[PDB]
Amino acid sequence: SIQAEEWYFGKITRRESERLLLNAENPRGTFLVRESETTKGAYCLSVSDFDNAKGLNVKHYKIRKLDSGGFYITSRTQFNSLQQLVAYYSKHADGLCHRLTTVCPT
Ligand SMILES: O=C(O)[C@@H](c1ccccc1)S(=O)(=O)O
Repeated sequence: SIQAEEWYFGKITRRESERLLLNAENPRGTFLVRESETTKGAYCLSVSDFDNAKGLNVKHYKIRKLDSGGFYITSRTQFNSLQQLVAYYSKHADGLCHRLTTVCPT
């Protein structure tokens, strides 16, 4: 049950995810998973980042889910569940702006 996950914010917009993530108290990797605004069957991983050039900022990554079962941001790296995907990216930055750290406070 992905709806049961505390990091799943459901039906919130890209702008709302940015409002939540752009809080100065959020360290790099603060994140949430929400519905994609324009891709049916897809989710979006929103993550906070911070650097001396941009300061506090937010990146969004589309998560695809196959009818064949797999979940992925890049098709070369798939998972059997969204929970497994989140756990993997909490340990590996790979192409993300930062590894996933803490769930975005509301
Ligand atoms: O449509 C989407 O899933 C989202 C998205 C994610 C990354 C890039 C473009 C669009 S959005 O919900 O932020 O627009």
